[PDB]
Amino acid sequence: PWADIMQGPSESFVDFANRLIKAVEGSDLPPSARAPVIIDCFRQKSQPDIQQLIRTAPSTLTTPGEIIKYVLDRQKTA
Amino acid sequence: PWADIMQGPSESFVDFANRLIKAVEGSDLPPSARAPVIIDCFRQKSQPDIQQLIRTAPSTLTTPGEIIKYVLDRQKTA
Amino acid sequence: AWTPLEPKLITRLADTVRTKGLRSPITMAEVEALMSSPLLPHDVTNLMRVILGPAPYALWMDAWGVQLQTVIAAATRDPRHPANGQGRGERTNLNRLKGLADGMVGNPQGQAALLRPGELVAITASALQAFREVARLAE
Amino acid sequence: AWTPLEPKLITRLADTVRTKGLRSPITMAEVEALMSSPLLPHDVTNLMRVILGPAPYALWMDAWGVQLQTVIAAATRDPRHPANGQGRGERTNLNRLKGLADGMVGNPQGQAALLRPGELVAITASALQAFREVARLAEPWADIMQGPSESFVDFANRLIKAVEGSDLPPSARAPVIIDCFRQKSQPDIQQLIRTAPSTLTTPGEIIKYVLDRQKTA
Amino acid sequence: AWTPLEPKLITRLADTVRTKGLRSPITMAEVEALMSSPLLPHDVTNLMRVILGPAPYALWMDAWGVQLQTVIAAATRDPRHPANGQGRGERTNLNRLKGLADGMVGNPQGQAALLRPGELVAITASALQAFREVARLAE
Amino acid sequence: AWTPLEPKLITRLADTVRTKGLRSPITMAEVEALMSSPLLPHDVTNLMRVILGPAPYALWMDAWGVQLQTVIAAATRDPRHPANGQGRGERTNLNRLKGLADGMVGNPQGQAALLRPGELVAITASALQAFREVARLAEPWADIMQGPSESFVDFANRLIKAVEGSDLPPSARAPVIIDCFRQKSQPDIQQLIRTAPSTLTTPGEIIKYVLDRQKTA
Amino acid sequence: AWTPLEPKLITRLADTVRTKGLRSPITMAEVEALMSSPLLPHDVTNLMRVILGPAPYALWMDAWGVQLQTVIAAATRDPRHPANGQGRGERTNLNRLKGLADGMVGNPQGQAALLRPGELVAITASALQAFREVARLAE
Amino acid sequence: PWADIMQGPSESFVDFANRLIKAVEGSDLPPSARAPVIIDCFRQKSQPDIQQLIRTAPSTLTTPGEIIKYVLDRQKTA
Amino acid sequence: PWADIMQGPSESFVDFANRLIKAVEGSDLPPSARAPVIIDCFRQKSQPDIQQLIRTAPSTLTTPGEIIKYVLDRQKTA
Amino acid sequence: AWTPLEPKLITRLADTVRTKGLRSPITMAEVEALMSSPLLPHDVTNLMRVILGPAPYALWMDAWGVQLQTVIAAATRDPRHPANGQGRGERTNLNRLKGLADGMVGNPQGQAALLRPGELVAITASALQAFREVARLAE
Repeated sequence: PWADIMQGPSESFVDFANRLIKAVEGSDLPPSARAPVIIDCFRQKSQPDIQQLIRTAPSTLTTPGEIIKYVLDRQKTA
Repeated sequence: PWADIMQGPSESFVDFANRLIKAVEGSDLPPSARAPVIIDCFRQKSQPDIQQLIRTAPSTLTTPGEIIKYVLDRQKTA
Repeated sequence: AWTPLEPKLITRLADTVRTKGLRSPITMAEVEALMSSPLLPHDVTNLMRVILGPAPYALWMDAWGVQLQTVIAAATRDPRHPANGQGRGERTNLNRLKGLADGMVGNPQGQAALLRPGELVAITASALQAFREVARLAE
Repeated sequence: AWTPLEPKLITRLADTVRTKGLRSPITMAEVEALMSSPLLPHDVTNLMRVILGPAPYALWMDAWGVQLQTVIAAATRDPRHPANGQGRGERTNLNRLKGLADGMVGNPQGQAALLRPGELVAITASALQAFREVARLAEPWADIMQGPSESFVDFANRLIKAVEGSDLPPSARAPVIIDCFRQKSQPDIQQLIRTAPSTLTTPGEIIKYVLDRQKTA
Repeated sequence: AWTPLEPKLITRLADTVRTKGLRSPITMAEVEALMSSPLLPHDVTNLMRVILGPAPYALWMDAWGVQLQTVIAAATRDPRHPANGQGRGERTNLNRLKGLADGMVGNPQGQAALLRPGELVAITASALQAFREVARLAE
Repeated sequence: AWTPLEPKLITRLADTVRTKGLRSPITMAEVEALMSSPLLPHDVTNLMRVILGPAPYALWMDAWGVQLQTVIAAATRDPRHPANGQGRGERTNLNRLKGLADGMVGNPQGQAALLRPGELVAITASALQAFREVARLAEPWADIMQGPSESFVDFANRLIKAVEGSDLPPSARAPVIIDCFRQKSQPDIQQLIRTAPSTLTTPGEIIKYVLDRQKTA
Repeated sequence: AWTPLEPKLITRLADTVRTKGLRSPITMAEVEALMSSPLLPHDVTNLMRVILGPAPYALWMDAWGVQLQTVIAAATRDPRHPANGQGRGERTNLNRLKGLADGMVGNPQGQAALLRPGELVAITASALQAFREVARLAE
Repeated sequence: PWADIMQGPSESFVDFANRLIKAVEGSDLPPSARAPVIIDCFRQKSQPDIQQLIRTAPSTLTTPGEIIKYVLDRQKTA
Repeated sequence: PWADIMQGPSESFVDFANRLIKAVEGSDLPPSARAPVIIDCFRQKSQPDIQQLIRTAPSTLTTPGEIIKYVLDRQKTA
Repeated sequence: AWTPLEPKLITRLADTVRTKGLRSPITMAEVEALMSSPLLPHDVTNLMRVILGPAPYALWMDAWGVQLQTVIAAATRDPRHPANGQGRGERTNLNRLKGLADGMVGNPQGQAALLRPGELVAITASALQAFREVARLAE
């Protein structure tokens, strides 16, 4: 179930994005509703450090690929 | 007095913008000096979280309405 | 002939926006009610000046301009716009939509004289969409 | 006539990407191999759908679009593009490159019918460059030190790997590798390189010199 | 037309180099096998990038450059090189041998277009000798 | 007619070299100042004899000879050198450049008589380049870390100093400074730079960003 | 003919910057004093190299580049720039402003030869504004 | 006296070279005998680490400047 | 036997060169194969100090006499 | 007519070199003694073959060649060399000095026939200087 996917405390972001995109594209949603759902799940899941990282984006991110690129650039190396 | 207006620690941004625009437009400034003053007061008042949010704007904001829209988009939901 | 909206209705709508907010369905219904007859740019501009605060009014001016620009792009993409005419001399500029054209600045009577009904309904729909955007943005 | 790529080769390439990763030179060689004949947008799209995960696939779609847009800018900057024609009626739109044009959406046969060979090779080169970008993006040289017990060839291997697989320009790798050999590589080898009667101006020469005169232990 | 080497053969050769080493006669035989047809600079460069580690790859780049320079000295010492031509306009520069010349950088198709068969066999023999040197040097 | 340089200016320049060193930008500016008018070999030779110590003077003689030899190679490679003439009888030998030719040894008046203005400016530029080489030679960036208690502007100053006063090419300093800001500069600032919503592509921009968002303490 | 600035004045200005700082009005007055005659890119570059530390010098190079780019945008926005000419062959590129053009790199004499007085005064004003920005930024 | 000059255990090489060249050029030797004496004093003074560094020179150094350059290149940083 | 000749730990280099050249010239090799063999025996015999001394030769030594001269110049006096 | 040196004197000189060494003043005096009459290349070559060991003999061949080359450079720098003649047909090549010219290889009689006395004294002085160099180099 896509709506139950959370980014674990120790999980990296690319694994979380892979799992989420997999569960959203392999589901019962229409094809035209996958990108907005993936974006809004990146924003509300993806534990509050990345949540604030996406929130304070000086540019407007309108695509899952752009969000992934931005987060991978500005992520907290740890 | 417009130059004494600060965004309180607990005040929202739309209330601060309303108060500031009110005090600037209902003052003794010429009509052609209100927009630059409102912008530069958004930048220097509006406590340092929003200050840094406006500073790191990938686009150049040249209007109080555009600054308000940008800040409302990327503000820290709390 | 131009007839202004009742200040009683405008006061009631302003208090509705003040208590219920911008996004409540009752507020949008009231706005749709006061957005029934095609309004002149003067009417909608003063209405939003009265019912909205300063910062929402700035946001609404921005959004209204953007929506009117989209309308004018669609108009130059189709010469059969109810605001346009058949010849090139009836093409509608943004100065005529925002009420900035010659013979219209500050004068609602002249505004009502030169404007087309298609112009009025396009301006009205644009203002309604801009209000929706700003309401979704403010809260 | 359109012929699909073998699912056996695609399965082997997918497992290669799964075990070796996106950035290994063997993986890039395999991709270059399966990128030999000019592919139709359908082929490359399905190939990247199968071999890449969901998030790398999104990144790759983005990068492919950007590279195709650069190609179309160069095409409108030169009417002699092998994808273009001489008249204005042969100008190639991005709907025709991404396979979105009329008579192409979802149909590989019609795609192969209307597309030009120059179009195919441009799409293919764009997809290869996008794959390179995403591979460099999906997965630090200045933090590499030679351990107290580590040999010198292992340290050199690790350092050259991290420097060549990084964001430096190609013309800045050799000087950085040399200056990292000189300042890292614990003070015995530091003094060994410092007191070199000859001037060493290449990482290979430094490696050879150090391997010759190293303290056998 | 350029055809790439099979990644299956390259993977098998890489594992051979990984288990047997660089200097075993079986490894040199396998390299001679995959060095049968004249390869373009792109092919040999990617092959050595994949089968060799980082430090042996640096050593091999050095040795390949030195051997190609010896070849170019012999070429300027004899205008009848199978890479050269009769006139001075066909003289082969190191940018054309290393694949750095115009129309070749990063493009294997254009590479295969402009290169001569004598150029290809000279590059291939140079790369083989450089591999032998590096293998004798690494262990 | 030959006029000597003021011993007062020479004494001030010698004390400048004594206190600031050979490589300070103020010292190079002062040398450029006293290198304004084209000097005769006698002038430059005595100047370097006075301002430089014995060992730097030996190094400078070597470097000056090498640079003059490069100049003479370029001169025999082009008969239109401002030191050369059109016929072969005006070709300039190194004895004429170093002041060793006939009628010049030890005599500055005869020197000024026979020398060309192009000869003088070539000698002067050669001497300046030789001084630069010796200064860079007479007196490590990859070992610089930001101390636990050190501020960021001090660390940036130290790092930029050590990177610009090193053996790197000019086109490799900015990327190295950036990548050293990112990997040095203890993990608080490392994470501050990592989580930059904008892409910082210049040391000045990185410094400005860090100074804005730094943890006041 | 190019004449260098006195190292005595430069030493005094450097010590002024060292004791008073970058932002004191006396320091800005001294800089305006040494910024009186139009300087060549070589002069200003060496001056800022000597008086400023490493990090302020990096900041100043950045700011100077940005201000020169604004100047070149204004120059392409007006063909009557005192640095420009009337025809298109006198358009001034940033390589000519920063001293990077052909015949100027490292040579102040050739620099002074090819540069225009309008070029010199524009470079000087740009450098002064950049110094002001960096001084306001450093402290 | 030039023939009594030794490189101290803690002294750098450029200071030793400066002192030696000073004492040799400011002495009673003929001008044509200074360079060979400076070279042979670099070789026999200049404590045995630099002595061995000069001894094992793959090239032949025939000038004090060349010896100084070589030693400065290959010296033991400490 | 020439291929069994090593430079002893205490032996000087001229004695080793004499012994090696004697054994190589008084052997069954062709006359055109003596110089390369003598050179390659200087390089691989002649205990690792002189081996490294010959290896790090800035010039290319292509004759036994030149190698002998170079080694005698730059040898470690002991 | 060529007369060989006494093997008794050569044996005594060889034992002198064996006991006293190459650099003793008595050894140099003895060499000067046996270097009194101008010797043919054959004589000096065999003398150095007998008195010197293998490695000093190689060094001496090198040094003798270098000194003879300096002599031939001075000879082409002055057409009045006692080895040269006035016309260009008497110019002395190194094959004639080292005894490698035609009619001289291995034959001392023909050597003595074609050689000039200036040639002989130049060869002798060159050999003496080469012996001095090698003696200073060996120990």
